[PDB]
Amino acid sequence: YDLINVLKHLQQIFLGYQSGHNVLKFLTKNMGELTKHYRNDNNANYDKLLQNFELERQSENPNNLMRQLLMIQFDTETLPQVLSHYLQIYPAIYHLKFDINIPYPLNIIISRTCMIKYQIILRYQLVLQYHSRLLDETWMDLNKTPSWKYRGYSHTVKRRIVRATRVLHAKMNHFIKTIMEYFNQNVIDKEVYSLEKCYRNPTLAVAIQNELEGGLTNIMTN
Amino acid sequence: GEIITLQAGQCGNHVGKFLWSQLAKEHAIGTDGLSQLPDSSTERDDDTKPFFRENSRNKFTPRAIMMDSEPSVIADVENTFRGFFDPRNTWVASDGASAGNSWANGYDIGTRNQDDILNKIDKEIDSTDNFEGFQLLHSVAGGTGSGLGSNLLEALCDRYPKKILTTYSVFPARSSEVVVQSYNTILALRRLIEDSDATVVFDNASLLNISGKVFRNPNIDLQHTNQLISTIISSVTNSIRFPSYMYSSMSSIYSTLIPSPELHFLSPSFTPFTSAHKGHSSYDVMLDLLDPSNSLVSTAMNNPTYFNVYNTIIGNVEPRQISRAMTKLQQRIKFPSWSSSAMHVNIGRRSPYLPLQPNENEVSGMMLSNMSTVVNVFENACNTFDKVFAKGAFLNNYNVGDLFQSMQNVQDEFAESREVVQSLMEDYVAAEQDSYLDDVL
Amino acid sequence: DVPMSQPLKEQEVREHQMKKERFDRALESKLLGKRHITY
Ligand SMILES: Nc1nc2c(ncn2[C@@H]2O[C@H](COP(=O)(O)OP(=O)(O)OP(=O)(O)O)[C@@H](O)[C@H]2O)c(=O)[nH]1
Repeated sequence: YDLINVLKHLQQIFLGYQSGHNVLKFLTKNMGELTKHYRNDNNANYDKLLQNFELERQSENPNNLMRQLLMIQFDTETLPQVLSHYLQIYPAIYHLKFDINIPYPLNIIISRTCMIKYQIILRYQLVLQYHSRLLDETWMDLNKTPSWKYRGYSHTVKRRIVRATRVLHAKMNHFIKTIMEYFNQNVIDKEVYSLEKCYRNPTLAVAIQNELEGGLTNIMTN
Repeated sequence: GEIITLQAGQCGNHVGKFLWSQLAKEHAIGTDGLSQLPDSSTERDDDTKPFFRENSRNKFTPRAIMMDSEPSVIADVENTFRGFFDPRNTWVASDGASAGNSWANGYDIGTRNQDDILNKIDKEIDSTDNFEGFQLLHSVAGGTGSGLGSNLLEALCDRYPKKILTTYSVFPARSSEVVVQSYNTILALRRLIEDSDATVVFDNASLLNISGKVFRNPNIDLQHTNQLISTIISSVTNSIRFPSYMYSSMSSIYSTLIPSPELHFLSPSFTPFTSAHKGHSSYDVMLDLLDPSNSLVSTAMNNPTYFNVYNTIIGNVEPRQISRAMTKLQQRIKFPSWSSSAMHVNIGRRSPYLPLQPNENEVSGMMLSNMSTVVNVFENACNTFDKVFAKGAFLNNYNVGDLFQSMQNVQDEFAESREVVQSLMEDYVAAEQDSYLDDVL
Repeated sequence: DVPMSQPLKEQEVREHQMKKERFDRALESKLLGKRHITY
């Protein structure tokens, strides 16, 4: 079964490990669809997004079964809502998620608890990447539109309105990007490296799954 | 997302040859454009799409269009890369060899044959959908090169206002032709203030010195400096050509590096590298990146005022030395009190399909800085221009077209270029003051 | 003598492990309760 390729695929899918390009493309293609589905209600039709997702999955290589069996779904609760459900914390956006139906005999190792952890981490990374994409789009609109760069009429505005919001966007970028790099290097990168180095000459598959769930817990218990 | 490279002048042709060779060696494409990777495994983590077009033959044609007034250099680049580039992506203006090192002749050549270049770039853009911007490779010193660059910059700003346009420009060394070369520069620099969304600066004197330092033979060939520029361009594009999680767009890099469109001139640095042992740790790599003898431009400053700095470390690195060097650099680099002391590091993955560079396992680093050293070279160039202009009226003898019909408009254009670069350097030196952002505080 | 004080590193690693175990057990009880007893 070549478990290494399967774990690499699932890290690419749910952890974005060396797969930021695909998720970034999917976000850029459907920014408007996501915002129109998060501002509307559950009765709003999201079949266009599902068609785009299945088209992207069809354009995916058939060998990547983890991506070929990837299925999308809409939730009734937000991410902080399910976080309050599973963890004792206090919180209509981010109702999307992705799931995999692990078959036999792969389902005996890839249980449903790890799948739920993957869904949670994936929705979290999706939130983070969508916010970074919004910041990038804001910077693009600021640095490309001529009206924003244009100045005149005894401005008093550029230095006060434009410069201020530019500095504020810089602050937001220095916060979001900093925390993203921190979490992806001191948490994501280290856990990925441990997951890579553990399967070297394994002893017990149950031990492998226990190490995987312990890494997921360390990610959660951060 | 796709980016197109623009090679202007013989300098542009040389650096494009070197960069495309480097990228074909990295992405395993070779000089024939065919995939040097086996067809049994299709899993890849790089992105050849924005720089290479893959056909049914699975051949990667470089997404670059060469524009020059000298067909010999382009023909030679084609000869050394037979079967690599597309003959339709070649533009020589069909005017024969180059003639005249003034910006007037180059800009007139650009204006006359603008339709062909527009058709070429439109065909290249229509080949795909997700396009992001262009890459311009030219020397401000070259007259025809600077004229073509300014013409294409005007065309792309009044034609594609949504596509961010960045350029690479190398300022000449302390030599004799500057008395006219600087002319072209400031003219190009004029457009660089108006339409250029981003610009990476280079100084030929510092480049030659650093090459003579790293190379054993002090007789530095221009092709060696072209190799250095190809290495720095491949390094800054490593996050784009090899994105994993964080950086997947040049827009993000210019976000974290360019705070405002008025300040879009960045100084590069890259160390250590060859062009075979490891003796520079990531901490050492970064402290050398700070060192002036590792920057690709003449610093000529005791303590430059850094505004926004961002670096990419290539190699397998532990975050401990990262944090130590970050703390030391914050203790070393000064930031204005009105701006942020932002320092960002990108871990650039190594290509497994690239032949191993000399000094293996030697971690390296590139850094892009926005400081008052770029304006120092700008002031040198503008002072040379002012001297050679207010002291001698000889530029009224080498002009073409609208510039040759009357030299008073040429004098007015040069004075306006001087005025706009003066306003630019004044904005820069004011940004060094905390009172720059006083309008809000 | 006097009763020896409980070690600092000991109580630190113990509180860390206990927090981790509480979280893990809450998450496991939240995930369908694989533990069962039948007749
Ligand atoms: N580093 C480097 N710089 C070059 C190279 N070739 C040209 N240049 C730059 O180009 C300047 C000289 O101008 P030219 O390259 O001849 O450009 P031009 O004056 O328009 O003449 P043509 O290119 O023939 O049209 C020098 O100051 C260099 O900075 C090169 O191979 N390496």
